[PDB]
Amino acid sequence: ARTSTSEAVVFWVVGTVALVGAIGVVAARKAVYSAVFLACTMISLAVLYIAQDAPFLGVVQIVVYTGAVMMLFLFVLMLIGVDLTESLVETIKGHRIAALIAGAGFGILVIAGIGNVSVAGFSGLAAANSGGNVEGLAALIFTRYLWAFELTSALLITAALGAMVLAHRERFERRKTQRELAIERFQTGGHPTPLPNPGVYARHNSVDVPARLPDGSESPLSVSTILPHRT
Amino acid sequence: TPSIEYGLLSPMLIVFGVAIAGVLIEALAPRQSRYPLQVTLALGGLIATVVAVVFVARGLSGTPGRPAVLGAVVLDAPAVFLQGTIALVGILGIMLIAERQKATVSAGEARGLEDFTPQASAVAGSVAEQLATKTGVMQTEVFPLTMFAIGGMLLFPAADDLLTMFVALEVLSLPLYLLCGLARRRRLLSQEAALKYFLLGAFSSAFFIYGAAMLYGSAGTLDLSGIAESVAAGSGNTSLALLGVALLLVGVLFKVGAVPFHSWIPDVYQGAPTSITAFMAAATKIAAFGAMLRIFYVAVPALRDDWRPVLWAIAILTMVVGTVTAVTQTDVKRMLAYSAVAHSGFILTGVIAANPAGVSSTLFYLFAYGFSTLGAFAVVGLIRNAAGDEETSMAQWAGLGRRYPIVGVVFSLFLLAFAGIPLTSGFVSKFAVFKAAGEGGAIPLVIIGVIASAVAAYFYVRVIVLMFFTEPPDDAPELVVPSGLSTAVVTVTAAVTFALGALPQPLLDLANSAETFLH
Amino acid sequence: MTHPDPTLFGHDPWWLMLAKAVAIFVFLLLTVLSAILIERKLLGRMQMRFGPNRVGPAGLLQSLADGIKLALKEGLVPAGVDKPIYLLAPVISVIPAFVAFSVIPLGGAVSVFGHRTPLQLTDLPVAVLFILAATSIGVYGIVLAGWASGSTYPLLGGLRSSAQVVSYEIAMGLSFVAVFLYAGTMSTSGIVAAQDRTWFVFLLLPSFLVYVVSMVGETNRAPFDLPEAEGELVGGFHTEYSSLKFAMFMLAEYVNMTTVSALATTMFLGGWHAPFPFNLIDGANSGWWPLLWFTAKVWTFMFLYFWLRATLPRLRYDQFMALGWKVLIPVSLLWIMVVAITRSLRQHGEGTWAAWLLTAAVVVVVALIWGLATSLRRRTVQPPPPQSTGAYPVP
Amino acid sequence: MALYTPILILGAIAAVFAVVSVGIALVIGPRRFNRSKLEAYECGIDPLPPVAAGLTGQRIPIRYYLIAMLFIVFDIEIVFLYPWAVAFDSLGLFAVIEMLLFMLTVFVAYAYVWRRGGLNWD
Amino acid sequence: MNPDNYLYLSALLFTIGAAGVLLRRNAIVMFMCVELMLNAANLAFVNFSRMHGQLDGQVVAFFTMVVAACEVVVGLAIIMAIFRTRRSASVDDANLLKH
Repeated sequence: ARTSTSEAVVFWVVGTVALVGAIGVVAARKAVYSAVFLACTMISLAVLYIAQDAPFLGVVQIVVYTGAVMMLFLFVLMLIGVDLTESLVETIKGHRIAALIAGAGFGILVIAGIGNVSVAGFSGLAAANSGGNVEGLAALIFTRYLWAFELTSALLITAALGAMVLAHRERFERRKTQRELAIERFQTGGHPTPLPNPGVYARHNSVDVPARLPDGSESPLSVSTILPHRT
Repeated sequence: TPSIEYGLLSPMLIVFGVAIAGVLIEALAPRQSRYPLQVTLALGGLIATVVAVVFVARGLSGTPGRPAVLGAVVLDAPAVFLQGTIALVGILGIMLIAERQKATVSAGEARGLEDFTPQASAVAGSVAEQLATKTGVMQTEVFPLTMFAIGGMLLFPAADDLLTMFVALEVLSLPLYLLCGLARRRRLLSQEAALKYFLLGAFSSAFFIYGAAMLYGSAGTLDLSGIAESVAAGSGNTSLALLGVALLLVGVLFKVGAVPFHSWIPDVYQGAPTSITAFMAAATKIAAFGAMLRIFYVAVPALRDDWRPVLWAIAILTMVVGTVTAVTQTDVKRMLAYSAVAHSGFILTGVIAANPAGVSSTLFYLFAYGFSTLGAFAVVGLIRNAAGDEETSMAQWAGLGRRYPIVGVVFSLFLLAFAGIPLTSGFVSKFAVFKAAGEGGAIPLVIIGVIASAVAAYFYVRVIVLMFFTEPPDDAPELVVPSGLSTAVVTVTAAVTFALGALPQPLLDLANSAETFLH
Repeated sequence: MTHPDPTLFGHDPWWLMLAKAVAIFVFLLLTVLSAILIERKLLGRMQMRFGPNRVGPAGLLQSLADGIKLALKEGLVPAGVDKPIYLLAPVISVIPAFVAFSVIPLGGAVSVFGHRTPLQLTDLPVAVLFILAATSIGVYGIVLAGWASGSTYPLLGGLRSSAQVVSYEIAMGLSFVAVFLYAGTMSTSGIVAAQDRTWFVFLLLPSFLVYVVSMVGETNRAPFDLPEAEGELVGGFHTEYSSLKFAMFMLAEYVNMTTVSALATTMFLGGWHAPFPFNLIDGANSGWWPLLWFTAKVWTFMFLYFWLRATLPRLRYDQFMALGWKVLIPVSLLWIMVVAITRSLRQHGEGTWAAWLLTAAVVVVVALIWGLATSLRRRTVQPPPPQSTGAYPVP
Repeated sequence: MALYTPILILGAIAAVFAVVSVGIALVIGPRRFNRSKLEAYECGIDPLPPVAAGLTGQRIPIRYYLIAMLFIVFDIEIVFLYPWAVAFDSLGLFAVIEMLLFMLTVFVAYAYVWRRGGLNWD
Repeated sequence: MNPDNYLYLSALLFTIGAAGVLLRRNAIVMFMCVELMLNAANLAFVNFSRMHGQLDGQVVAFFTMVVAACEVVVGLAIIMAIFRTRRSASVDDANLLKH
């Protein structure tokens, strides 16, 4: 079985992009780079689906995985870091070599098991897509697989319940409102009103710089405690 | 229009509807009334499920099973047997889950005797967690999630298509991933357990779906019956079929805990809530082995000569590594988890039998062992350190039986059932599986499992030694009731574990009647 | 019958389809320039100004002048930026913007150089969802432009863009559902054909409104405008960008505006079909007139964009997300069920029940949305107690 | 490949135009190296010492992370409607009831999220 | 081009995804790798559906997409909890349960 030459070129370029994206996801020292590579891989796979007579599947891939990878990027910023460069140095002794060997062996064995399959006949999907690909998918989903379709609702409910139970902080940890924070005794107010501004010196006016007290010493309140005292 | 057999789906439909109703209770019910409703909604629901099962079972006294949803679900005798077992185990597990704090001056008992932190999102030991504990708040979302687990688990044996069975695997896995991280005490360990279980389960499920893809490619069909027809007729590729069988076997073996995939079970069982750990160790094993039985006795019997050896290498390992590792263990929960690995190996020996005796023996083994495991973990949940944390350290159990002879005797009964001593359901169970294996030409597995059981008897017996033959330490732990539900669970479980040992022919006739799948 | 029509699509010779692609690209370019200029001028009129009046005859060259100026201006590459992604983000924003327009029906079949071809670059079985996919890819341009800039304000702009997506994308997805129900196809040509009897704006008004709100959100336009938010984030994501990179961000914004306006025209305003005052004319829906009608409707949507920008302040992105998830998503999800039940009932002859259910559902929705806007967002508040500092006696 | 090669041609035109536009930005117009020009924009103030960058702003919390998670599941779930919608006429009443049940389940999840404050932070 | 290439690509992607789960400590990167694995399975399903001239494989790929989304959300919730308690998203940090 041989596909169209144009389809062959599409596969080669797009699958090269997808493979590079997967390799980047695995190897990108920056987490945001890994998310971008994941987006590239998902879009490449969507294009391949489109090439394989699965238009709806490819387009849905693009949409949903665009959204999902954007959320993953948000969580990378929230939990890992904006531009944190991971070391990727093997922390478990000998684990890197063993993992590489195991992955290579598994991939080799999987490919060997696959062998040549399309040689045994490759039916054109045009017969099934006749009458609309989305219509055929709908006929299958809501007749042959309606049970799995319904259970996907249970999957969604479990996901929502997990997110609420594990991630939704309750009343006891609700951040104080500006209204609430504006009344404490006298909120900021009486307490160093607005805290003193960071010092403004010639050659130095960043927020890191500390203001100068009359005695010439740096004012501790002038610079936020989170910053490392410098500049 | 597609004919839908609501009667056949009745237990599954009841469980899922009850889960959805519990979510509705979480949504629009007042806090003070959420727990009374949920448990009332949950237990009753499961009871209904059990009733449904027997009705379906009676309905199955005629046709040898029948598909329900145009394939994709088949309720035959093995399916209904496993569904009833899972329903009973779920009833017991939910009764364990619903246990609240024994008693306190404040009315803020917060479903804590069941190890569930009042606010999972709250940081461990933070002022928010302390305030939530004081106020007596409880995250009743546990009951919906648990039901969903049971839902998916009830489906997993009955799934007659690769897609449906994958969906069931995910549906039962996600709620368990979440539940592993809700422990009231030792929250760090519970969260680590949840993360490990999620990572390894997602990894295994990726393998499972890839294997399903390979089988679909080889056979061009997702129904197990269709795959069997294709492989038997030789129409398939016969290399993709084997590769898919291997990859799908990876997922199911992870779910049951074979040695190449066991490592998650010790950590997860140690870290997860004791009630959740018990319900998991029983019912998830039951469901996973039901699916494995369906795969091997329905989907791909024809390739027995191809996958029979692989399972051997696993079963042997599962019996050896599972047991030998438990020998040196010093933690009761961890020791029981390794025991669960070993008993997964013992089940796999019966599955390897590839004969109807194998199916019957596996079904009985799963029933009896699920009950024994649930009871053992429920008992473990009651041994409380002075600080209130479960005194899982085995050394601290010294003289526990002497202080609490009734609970000690019950736990010794469970331990001997696991060891497979006669007059306990465990021995009848092991004998069934090993007899099935022997009839199947796998008597070397009978010998190896015999040696493995001899080894495992040591670490099952050391617990009894500490419990009875040793004088209690100065800081020995103390029992916490904590309520009628937990005592009822323990007593029912012990009674079943003893009756199925003394008088096993009941439920063994049932297992025999369910030795045939709807091929 | 089957859309896209096989006898009309896929038969274009290489030269003809290349010519149509070039024509569509040039049309988008001219429409972006026209939008830039016509906005400025209409905003001026709405503010009783003139807008650009001097650069070229009647200020017609103002937009092209600005584009060339951005070309002639220094191309900055700030230190501390993620140079690869920083340079790619404009391209990631632009390319999908243009690609999405490929499946927009500008007109019906027309004969050019002896070939009968549709007056649109192409059509797909999933054309509408393809437009959605392309627009979704486009937002990564904004997000990565904000992130890669390596500065606080661009980073906040990118985060606001991600929140934008979370707010509006599900709303658009659900809004498409009623259109698909009534048209029975996701191809844009099929939807236009289905709108032949009556435009879906009348039949699917709730879906139309939800989609309108959600596309105004999608294009990062006022009153949402969150990723840029000049008054809050200086330049938002496109801070640290200059010259044609900033120009391409703005070009992507305007091309997305055109794409969503054209898609609204396709689904709800009967696509290129002639409006009622001209619908009676023979041949109005034939020849090249459909191009005129489609342009007119797209530009009415552009006028709506400019009107919203002139009139409304910009929301807080948390408020926009609350709108999207507490109003848009619920409303669209309920409307899908209502439409499905109504269509099923009328298909089964229960027309009276269908009409009653539709009217009752819309009444209930407009009551509950009003409650949310006024009751949940209560116009009442509590008093305050005194503290250490002595306080005067209140009236 | 038909029905797509026009999309490919338009995408090629757009990609060429965009990359050429970036190149024009870089190579057209004056270029003048200036340390102050290249450093980050901070409303005119000197940028915080990048040497000490790894102490603040390393991680940016999002107050709508819960909505962000729910977005993934809801977006992947609603896509079931499109094949249902397009084939609505061909399917019949049973499929309408199936989808109504599915949407009611989605509504239960959504209502649980909403009424328990899952949509409040941002 | 022989269609089997599509399968080989999947075998690579899945393999790569597996390797990622073994090599990357970040939990988010692990979720990305799991998504890679599931989408490799989807690619295999699509190729097989094309080979067999039926859409069942595409439906399975869609359901796998749903499963991947739900699993990612659950993992995200778990990692949020672990991060709030531990201030880190490294899987290697969750190492208490051992031996």
